[PDB]
Amino acid sequence: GAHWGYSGSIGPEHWGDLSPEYLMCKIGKNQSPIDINSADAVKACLAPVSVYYVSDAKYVVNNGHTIKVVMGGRGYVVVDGKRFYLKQFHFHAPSEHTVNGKHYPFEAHFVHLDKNGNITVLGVFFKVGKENPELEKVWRVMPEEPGQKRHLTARIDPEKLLPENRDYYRYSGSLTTPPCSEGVRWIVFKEPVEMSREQLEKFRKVMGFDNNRPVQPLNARKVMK
Amino acid sequence: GAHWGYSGSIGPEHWGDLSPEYLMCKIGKNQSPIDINSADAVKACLAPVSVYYVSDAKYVVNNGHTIKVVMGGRGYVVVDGKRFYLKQFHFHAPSEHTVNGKHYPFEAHFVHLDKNGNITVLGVFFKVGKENPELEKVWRVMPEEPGQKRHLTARIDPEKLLPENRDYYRYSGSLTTPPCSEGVRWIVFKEPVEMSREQLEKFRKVMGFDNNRPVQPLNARKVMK
Amino acid sequence: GAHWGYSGSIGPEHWGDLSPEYLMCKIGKNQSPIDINSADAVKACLAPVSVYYVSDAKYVVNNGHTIKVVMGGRGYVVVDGKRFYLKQFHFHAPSEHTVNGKHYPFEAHFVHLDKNGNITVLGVFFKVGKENPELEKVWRVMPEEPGQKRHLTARIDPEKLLPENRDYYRYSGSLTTPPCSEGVRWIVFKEPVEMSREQLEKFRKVMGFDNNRPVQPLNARKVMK
Amino acid sequence: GAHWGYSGSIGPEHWGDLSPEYLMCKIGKNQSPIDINSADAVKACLAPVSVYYVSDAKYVVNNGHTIKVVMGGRGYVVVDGKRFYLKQFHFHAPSEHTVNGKHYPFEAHFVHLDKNGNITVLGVFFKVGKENPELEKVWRVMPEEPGQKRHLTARIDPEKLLPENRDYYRYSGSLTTPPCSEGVRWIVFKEPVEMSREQLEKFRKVMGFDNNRPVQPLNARKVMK
Ligand SMILES: CC(=O)Nc1nnc(S(N)(=O)=O)s1
Ligand SMILES: CC(=O)Nc1nnc(S(N)(=O)=O)s1
Ligand SMILES: CC(=O)Nc1nnc(S(N)(=O)=O)s1
Ligand SMILES: CC(=O)Nc1nnc(S(N)(=O)=O)s1
Ligand SMILES: [Cl-]
Ligand SMILES: [Cl-]
Ligand SMILES: [Cl-]
Ligand SMILES: [Cl-]
Ligand SMILES: [Cl-]
Ligand SMILES: [Cl-]
Ligand SMILES: [Cl-]
Ligand SMILES: [Cl-]
Ligand SMILES: [Zn+2]
Ligand SMILES: [Zn+2]
Ligand SMILES: [Zn+2]
Ligand SMILES: [Zn+2]
Repeated sequence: GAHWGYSGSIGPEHWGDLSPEYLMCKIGKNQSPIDINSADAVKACLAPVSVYYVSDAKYVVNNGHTIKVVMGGRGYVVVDGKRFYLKQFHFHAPSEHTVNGKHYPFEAHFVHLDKNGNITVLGVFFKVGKENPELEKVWRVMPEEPGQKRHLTARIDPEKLLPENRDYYRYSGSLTTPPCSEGVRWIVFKEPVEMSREQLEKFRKVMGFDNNRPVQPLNARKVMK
Repeated sequence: GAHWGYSGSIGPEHWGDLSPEYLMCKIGKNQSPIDINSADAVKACLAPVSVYYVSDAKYVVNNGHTIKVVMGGRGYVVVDGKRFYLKQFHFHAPSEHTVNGKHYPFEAHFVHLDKNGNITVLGVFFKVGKENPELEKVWRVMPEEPGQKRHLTARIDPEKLLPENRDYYRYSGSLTTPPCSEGVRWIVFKEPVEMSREQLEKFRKVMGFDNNRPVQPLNARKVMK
Repeated sequence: GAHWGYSGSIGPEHWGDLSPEYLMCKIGKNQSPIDINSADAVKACLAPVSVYYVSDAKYVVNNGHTIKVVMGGRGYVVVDGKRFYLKQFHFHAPSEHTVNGKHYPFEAHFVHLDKNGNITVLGVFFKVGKENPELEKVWRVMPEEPGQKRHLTARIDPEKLLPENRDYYRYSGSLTTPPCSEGVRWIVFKEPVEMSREQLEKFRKVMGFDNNRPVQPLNARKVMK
Repeated sequence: GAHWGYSGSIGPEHWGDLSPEYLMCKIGKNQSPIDINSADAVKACLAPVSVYYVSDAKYVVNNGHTIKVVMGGRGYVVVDGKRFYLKQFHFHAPSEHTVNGKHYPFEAHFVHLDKNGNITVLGVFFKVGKENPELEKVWRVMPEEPGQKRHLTARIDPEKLLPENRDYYRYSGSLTTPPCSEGVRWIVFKEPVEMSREQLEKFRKVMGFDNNRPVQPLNARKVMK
């Protein structure tokens, strides 16, 4: 795939024109992220998303578009009665999803694959408040330059990054970076978690730019709540 | 666009290869029709779909892939608080959608567009029982050869083709013929209506072939019920 | 308690005056049975009612107000996460509950107690159709006179009397015979099962009178569906 | 009816013994208030409760068991498609209802009657925060002694006491003071509003005692959410 970014000639509005591989950015009708209007969402009998994570975080990488924690892939969540294995988690500032037209300052994405390669992403909003103890373990060894990897000696428990309340919005969408492939299950937790002002500012300093894709039209979709 | 059909080298498994315009048949992850597994569908607080149809049928046409009644476009349904205007209705045998893995013998589609060109299709299943009086009005003047159009001798009341019970399944999908464009709202009524064996046989005889696209994978979607 | 019946001076409209013990018949605001208006019922995320019955039917008794099959009490259903043990099942003609103002010709009640004596009744509607094979085992030895008991040599499987579809209406109500105690959980299956005309007529012949309490006002209650 | 209170020999555990008129306190199985366990509540397709209140407050009264604002009865809410007219509102500290086993410091009740005398009570929880401007209008003229009534100097807009978010819990229950009559519709708003510590302390000082009835067992009921 061709080089892409968050501004200039290779920014989100141009992604669909950068490569034939990125065509869904241009033609897709089921794209992510979205604004979640809570009144427009349909109240629904959604199943609990059960979490069976393990502490198998291997390293943290700065890949030039996010900070990503890479996992061994043994932990999983249960969605639609199937195991989706946690491969990695990573971060955006400001939030990619909005709620009633408003951003949160930060959003984490936990990226899972089932045995057939189907993708489920769990989304967690963060607000500025108390220092997040689990996040601090990652932040302490944040790779400051693109291309850098840092081994984790501290034991990261990814379950501790999720909100205590597990209510969520669900919809069918896409990856938020090229090639923006569709057929992705989105589980967006309603309750935000806290990070310190200092934690937010370090991420923003290291990144050096905002890394959220603009919200995309719902089209025929409904969000369930 | 390129010629297509329901069998052989131009059949549904090949549509995505017949024309670059038909790419979504090949790469789409939100395609129609689908199997509706009722246990897998999510019980949800779905709004009533209000129907405000008018008797403005213009003609009936045999277009080589279905029998279609063309409307004036003044009647409408309300979905997501918006007016979707009835442009035409047409027929498939056997059914395109299945329920718990089983076909109905016949399925009608009512095709609507809102003021911005967004598409909603209402689907009505038919089972063999008593002769359908409203269907008979169209069947009496059925154009027997592809390319033929006939004037309607009786007044068509399209709402009389809908089931009395208005409970429905809803999902986001596509058109079921090339180019199989996505972003289509599907409203599939749960209760079937009746047609006579003779009515079904006249349709199958005039058509000369099955005209249902095979069901497509749900992928990330849920059906609401 | 005082003598009561289904007609005359001791009939349902007088039950509240027959004994101080029967006061809830007169003053209760949460009485059973009720008319279930399906449009007025609230669509709700009701849990499956899991059935763990055993074949421990002991005898059938004609107690002068119904025909009742008495169980050993080992089988149970799960409601609100608790085990409610099946103590007995018995019958009414015509139905006690109505649906949209209409009776079924027959209704069975499966009466359960949890470990603290809380009552749950499962209601099954019957319509006239094919002979019911499981019911026939009981009907073959139906005690014809009040006061008579008949031992069951045939092995009754009460699960086979429930509908195959397990969707239900739920509401909070009362026993339908004096003392009409409240705090009773009602689970009324939506789908009826069949019995033969002959089976219905034998029950009605043996009883000699209709044994349904008139429907009672919903008052502050909602039915969930 | 017999004299009753919130403590000692005339307290809530004894109400059912103080008068034959108070029998439901003792024998009722659908009593209020209750603990609302949010996980045990059933997610349901509840209709919005529309509010059409008017500024028709007549006076405020200290009646020896609460502070009550008496209304003209022209304002109303719509529940089950019917108009329930606002007759009065009053206050309890600590809260009568609990949520997940915890009290709020304060609870308001808006008491409504339909044209046939059926009762609906709307409940609003308060937490300590900023001074409540609408509450202050009443608090400024609070009658300090039982039996005293005061005219209202400012115009009372009762809708301004309701939370902005109108999501609610619903159940069927009773009045929370003798005779504790059943058949009462309860609408308990999920979102609390704020009052100052000083506002709460003035209420507790004037009252001289806690005025909440203990929570009552749910028995057969479910709470909808
Ligand atoms: C390799 C990989 O994981 N790609 C992703 N692209 N976007 C993602 S997101 N922001 O939708 O979670 S994950
Ligand atoms: C011109 C037009 O309406 N095209 C359609 N193609 N498929 C349709 S369907 N079967 O999805 O309703 S409508
Ligand atoms: C002893 C016993 O079971 N009493 C009952 N009275 N009414 C019942 S019913 N019709 O409500 O199931 S059960
Ligand atoms: C006269 C009158 O309204 N009596 C009430 N008793 N309890 C009520 S409450 N706390 O249930 O709202 S209202
Ligand atoms: Cl990523
Ligand atoms: Cl480390
Ligand atoms: Cl068509
Ligand atoms: Cl019409
Ligand atoms: Cl009985
Ligand atoms: Cl036998
Ligand atoms: Cl009061
Ligand atoms: Cl007001
Ligand atoms: Zn992401
Ligand atoms: Zn069609
Ligand atoms: Zn019974
Ligand atoms: Zn009160």
